[PDB]
Amino acid sequence: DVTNATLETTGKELTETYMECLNGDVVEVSIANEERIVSLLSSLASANVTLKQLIGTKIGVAVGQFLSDGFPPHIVRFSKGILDYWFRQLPEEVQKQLLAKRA
Repeated sequence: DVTNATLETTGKELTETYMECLNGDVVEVSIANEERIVSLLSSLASANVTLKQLIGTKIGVAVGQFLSDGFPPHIVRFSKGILDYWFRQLPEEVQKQLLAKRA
């Protein structure tokens, strides 16, 4: 049972770290940021986030940020896996468009 506060705190730090790896068009992920992204995502991968938390905290959008090609493949997969679990109660057609690797 994850809290709204923890989900919100994790969300901003993920978005802040995303902004640091965006140089405009180039994605540049340092070793330290790479480990921070995996650490933040890992902290959410076991969280049974409810649907009300998904919309309220926007944690799905924060994790969705890292579905972009510029980011490392294993991190893109990790983010897709976490969102796939959180969206597990939606039809496959809906999930496919939520999990689409973006640009």
